[PDB]
Amino acid sequence: GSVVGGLGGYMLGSAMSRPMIHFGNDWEDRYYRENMNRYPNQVYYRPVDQYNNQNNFVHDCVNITIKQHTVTTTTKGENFTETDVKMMERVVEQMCVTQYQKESQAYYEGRSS
Repeated sequence: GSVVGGLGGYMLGSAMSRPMIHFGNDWEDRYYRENMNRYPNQVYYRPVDQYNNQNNFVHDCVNITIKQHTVTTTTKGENFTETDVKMMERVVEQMCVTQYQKESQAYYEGRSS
């Protein structure tokens, strides 16, 4: 007995490896490589055939992907900070953006949506 807050049938594409991110700080990439096993390897979005812009798509994808992890286990004792939210964001954004550039094509051969 635990319903969801009411997602509208967002779906999940693929799992892909760690994107080639470059922080220029040892402590930053060192936080990433540790928490490499904390963060998701996957991203959640509505279908490309119901979109018309990427900047909206990124915002919603980052929202929902983080939401479905943060505001899921926070209630079990998982509190994080901007450092964590920015680390996961940099991963979730880089995933979901590159994923949209891939998955749109696999969705869309003509649509013009």
